[PDB]
Amino acid sequence: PHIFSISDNAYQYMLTDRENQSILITGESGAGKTVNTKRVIQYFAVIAAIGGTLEDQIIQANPALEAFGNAKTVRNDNSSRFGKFIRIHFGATGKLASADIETYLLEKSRVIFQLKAERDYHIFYQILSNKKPELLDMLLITNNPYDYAFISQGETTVASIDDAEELMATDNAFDVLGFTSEEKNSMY
Amino acid sequence: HPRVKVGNEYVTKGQNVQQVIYATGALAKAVYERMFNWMVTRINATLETKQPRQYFIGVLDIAGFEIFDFNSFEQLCINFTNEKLQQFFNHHMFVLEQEEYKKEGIEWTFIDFGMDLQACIDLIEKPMGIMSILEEECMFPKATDMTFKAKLFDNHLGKSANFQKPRNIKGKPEAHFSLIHYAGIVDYNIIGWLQKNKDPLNETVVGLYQKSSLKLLSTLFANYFQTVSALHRENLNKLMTNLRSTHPHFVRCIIPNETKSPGVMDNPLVMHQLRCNGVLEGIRICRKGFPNRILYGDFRQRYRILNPAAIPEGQFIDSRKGAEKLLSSLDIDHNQYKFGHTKVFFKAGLLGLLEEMRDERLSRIITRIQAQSRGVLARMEYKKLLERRDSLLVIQWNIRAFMGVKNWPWMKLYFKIKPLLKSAEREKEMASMKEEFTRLKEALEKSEARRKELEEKMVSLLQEKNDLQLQVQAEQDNL
Amino acid sequence: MEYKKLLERRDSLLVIQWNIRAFMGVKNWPWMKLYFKIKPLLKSAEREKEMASMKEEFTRLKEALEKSEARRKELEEKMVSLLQEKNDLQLQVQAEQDNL
Amino acid sequence: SNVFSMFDQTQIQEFKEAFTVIDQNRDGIIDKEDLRDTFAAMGRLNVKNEELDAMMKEASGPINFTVFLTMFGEKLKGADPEDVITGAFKVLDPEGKGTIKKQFLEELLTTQCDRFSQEEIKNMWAAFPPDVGGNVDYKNICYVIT
Amino acid sequence: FSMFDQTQIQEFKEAFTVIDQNRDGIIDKEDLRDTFAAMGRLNVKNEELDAMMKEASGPINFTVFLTMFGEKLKGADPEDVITGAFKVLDPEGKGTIKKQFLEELLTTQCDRFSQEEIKNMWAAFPPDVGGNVDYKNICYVITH
Amino acid sequence: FSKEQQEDFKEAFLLFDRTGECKITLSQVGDVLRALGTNPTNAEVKKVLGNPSNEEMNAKKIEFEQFLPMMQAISNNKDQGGYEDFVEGLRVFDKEGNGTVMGAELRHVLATLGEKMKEEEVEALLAGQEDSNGCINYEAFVKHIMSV
Ligand SMILES: Nc1ncnc2c1ncn2[C@@H]1O[C@H](COP(=O)(O)OP(=O)(O)O)[C@@H](O)[C@H]1O
Ligand SMILES: CC(C)n1c(=O)cc(N[C@@H](C)c2ccccc2)[nH]c1=O
Ligand SMILES: [Mg+2]
Ligand SMILES: [Mg+2]
Ligand SMILES: [Mg+2]
Repeated sequence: PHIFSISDNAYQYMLTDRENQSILITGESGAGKTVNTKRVIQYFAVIAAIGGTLEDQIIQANPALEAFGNAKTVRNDNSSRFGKFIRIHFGATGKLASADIETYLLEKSRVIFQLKAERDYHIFYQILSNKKPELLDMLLITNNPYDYAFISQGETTVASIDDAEELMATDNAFDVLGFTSEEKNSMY
Repeated sequence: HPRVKVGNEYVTKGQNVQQVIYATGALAKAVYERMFNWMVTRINATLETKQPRQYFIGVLDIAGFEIFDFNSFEQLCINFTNEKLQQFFNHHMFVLEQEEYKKEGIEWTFIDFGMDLQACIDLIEKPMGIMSILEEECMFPKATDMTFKAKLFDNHLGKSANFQKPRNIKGKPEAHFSLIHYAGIVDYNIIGWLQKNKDPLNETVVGLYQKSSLKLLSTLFANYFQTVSALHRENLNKLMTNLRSTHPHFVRCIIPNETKSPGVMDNPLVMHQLRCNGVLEGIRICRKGFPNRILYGDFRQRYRILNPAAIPEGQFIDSRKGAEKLLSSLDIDHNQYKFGHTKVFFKAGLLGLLEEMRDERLSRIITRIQAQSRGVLARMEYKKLLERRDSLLVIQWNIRAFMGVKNWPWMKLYFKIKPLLKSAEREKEMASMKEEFTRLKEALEKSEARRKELEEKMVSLLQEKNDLQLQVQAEQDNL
Repeated sequence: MEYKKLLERRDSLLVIQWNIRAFMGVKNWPWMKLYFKIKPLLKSAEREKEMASMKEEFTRLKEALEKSEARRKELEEKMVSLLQEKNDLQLQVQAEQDNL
Repeated sequence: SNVFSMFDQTQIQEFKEAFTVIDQNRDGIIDKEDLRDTFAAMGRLNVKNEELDAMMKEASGPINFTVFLTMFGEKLKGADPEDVITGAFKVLDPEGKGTIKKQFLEELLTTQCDRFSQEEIKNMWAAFPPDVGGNVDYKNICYVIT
Repeated sequence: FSMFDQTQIQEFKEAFTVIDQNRDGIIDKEDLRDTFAAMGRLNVKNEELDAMMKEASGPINFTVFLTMFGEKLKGADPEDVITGAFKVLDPEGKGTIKKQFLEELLTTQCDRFSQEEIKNMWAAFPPDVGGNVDYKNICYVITH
Repeated sequence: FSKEQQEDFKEAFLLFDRTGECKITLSQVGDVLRALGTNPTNAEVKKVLGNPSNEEMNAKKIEFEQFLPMMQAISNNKDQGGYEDFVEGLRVFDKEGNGTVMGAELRHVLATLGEKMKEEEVEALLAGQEDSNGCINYEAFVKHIMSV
């Protein structure tokens, strides 16, 4: 038993019945739905990798949306705050063809308000806690998170996240997804 | 001083310090949320290698269930959106699968697993649900969170099995309600919800955003009844309608323990999760039911290989009657299969046994066939390596000729005169003539084929597009 | 813009002047003056006429074929996108019935 | 210098056939009596001593095979413009009429290109007498250049 | 003669008949002087022109011309087949492989010649930014 | 300027002179110096000439050797405006603030309000540069006209 067995089963029923399939990852928060999704996507990515631009893009489409989507909560250090549905499209020859990300609602309220023991969205602190001064000064923001009232309330340092690298990761996720530098800078 | 319209002229209203703070919050939220949805729309604008599509596999992670000590509008949205996905599990495994058995006329008795929560999704989704209230209430400029709380309690208390009054044992009884989403309690704080649902933006300020020098901020606000509740709802209803056109496999991820202690596994939390995910019922129905069915035409043709004397080629064979003879010939336990109108039915023991017998019978025949295919693949590829070796050989020979010629003093005649001479005048002419005529023939036939087929397909789809467009017009009229 | 357009156009006019100057240069009497102007020569006039006629046909069709191939691709791309839109619209009519 | 024109342009080695395969002796050279078949190649004119003056002016007679071929390579230089000329005419007038007046361009190039004298303007007027249409046909000109 | 394609034989006949500038039927020093001055450039003033006669002193006919070129033609093959062979050799069929792949394979698979001649040609251009062996240019530089 | 600069300046006059060697265009020469060097206000050209008559502007042709110093003098008037200086200009005509200028009032401004311009040039300079709504991306128009 493994999640990779379910992904292979869905690819087999696809090729045999000639019908669309789905893999419906579910549970409580903190169980692994985002990582299992990243693994199912890794399944199709590496399967098409032995037999790539879309292959990589579908994997990175999770963490780039996570860094904006997601905030450390009391229930998980990396709990996402938006619903996502992916379609992975395959051609007749069974190779990877296209993908389609539909997202249902971002927790927009979090951007200005956090309870004790929970962060604002990770993009905020990882731009503040920064290895790159240029991001810190182009925003002309202070390196200390605490003075900005809306993000600073709640809790802003976490036991398990290297925000310097999570910033590096989100930067790389937009690099591979091909967001232009002007778009990436404008959204920061 | 936001500008509001009164007739054709705009009037100016002075804002309070608290309400300008709230408006700056709303501007921060709506710029963030639009920036996120635009980032998704740009992801969906890449992720497209423009290749023709025939099958998709939809992978869903639509929320973690969550309890915090403080839950708000999106903690309702996230818990609800998962709630629908688990009710989809209930419907697919226990309704959709079990109804098919009775429809096919199998001697099967429908068993009620009792796993249903459709009352609580209807509690949210229905035009009388919580999200329906928050959308009907947020239109009124004179609405307030406290009356929203009154009407919200009045409509559901004593009318929904999942809606109950809160206890507020930990205090804070200012304005609370609790909703028992599938995986347990979640308590909610009603404060601020209406402003969050409407998200009213100061129209002068967004009009200035539209007017911004920053191309993104204009693109975000270009083209700024349709509340956040309603838009989310319609996306999630699209989700289920898009998903019912797929064959689903479910994955139940279980949290073991609160404290992140790895390798530790708290039995009460995991077992309660298996209880709420209804997994033991999925075991019961997979063991008792029939996990796999194949169309008579597809399987008779696929596994006739098990006994070609039962299904001889050329001779007429009925798929149902042939399937009856073949399966009787396998000598398997006759209680492990059933006959449907258009699908054959197998237990999991028989399915697995037929699967393996098909794999072995195919292995004995097709491995011989594959041995021949490996024969032809290796032979042809290594012949290509022999041809590429031969080309390498004539390359190194001509390179040796090339050195022999340029070091040769006579090369002055050889190099310059032959481009001038008749061979470059005529052999190149013949080469271009045959190249052009061959490309002419192939390009002409391929383009005519494609156009003739594709124009009639396009017009057929465009007519269907206009018919459904008229249907949409009828919808927009009724709405 | 005016300056550059005038210079390039007058330079082309200088090429046109070289063309006519060349003809007066050619109004000298060589053996070729008789044979080139009138058409009796087989390989030079006839085979170049074959080169020009065949190339004329090939290149005209080359254009037609490349633009046609593109137009067929464009329709394919339109049918692929319409196929997605027709399926999403089929789902959307069920969604709209739910709106009703 | 003069031998380089034969090397720069192309479609000229083919003209050597207009020597090689129109020669009456098929031996390799223009003899002092090839005029006998030039009169037949034209058809409407006959023997004249001026053809001998041609044979003496254009060539030294049978001494060197290449001097005939390089004389034709000397004439070759004209072939370069047709690549540019079509564009030059489209940029001159893109609408299509191309009604460039004869006495208009006759006074244009004198002002635009170099200083044309009486023998040069004699050659320019002889190049195209003003037709009753009053415009130089760009197509007739290109076919003339052809 | 069976080794030669008749095209090259006729081309050798065309070259031999055009090279005999004085209708000599044979080649001499003065013919070489006019050939180099007309075909080449004034830089041919070097004594090396006298060394060219040392290679084949005395009159030589088309038969010996063909036999001398034929033995000199060892390792040479008709261009049309070499074009086809190069198009088959390329995996992509269009001249875009990198030099390091081809030089490693040619030296490994057969006939370990000196590496330096193939390396100097293929590294005459940087293989990381210009490694594309556009074989038409290679075959023509060998010949045309 | 370099001695090789004046030669290529000279042949501009040599193409524009329709005379075989006594013309340079008193009415059109300053207009061409914009292309070879920097561009002045025409009034400054008139001030270096010393305010001649309009009939002089239509009938007179001047002598080139006296004009070589004029090349430098017309080049001399520094404090020409920069990119930001120009881009803040058309914003005062922009009554929207978003970065577009409607061509119905843009051509009006360029024709009616500043120095005189030959109107056909005003028609053809913006031709092809418009958008479908009938406006101009003037920060592009300025970075167009400053560069090329
Ligand atoms: N199977 C697993 N292997 C490794 N880490 C896991 C696994 N499941 C969950 N985690 C960890 O638990 C946290 C939550 O995982 P995630 O996939 O984000 O689930 P959720 O989205 O429900 O929070 C992360 O820190 C992740 O590394
Ligand atoms: C109706 C549903 C539960 N179902 C089946 O009951 C059987 C399916 N497929 C058969 C044909 C199969 C068996 C083994 C490998 C591939 C496909 N698909 C299915 O989707
Ligand atoms: Mg998650
Ligand atoms: Mg003769
Ligand atoms: Mg000799």
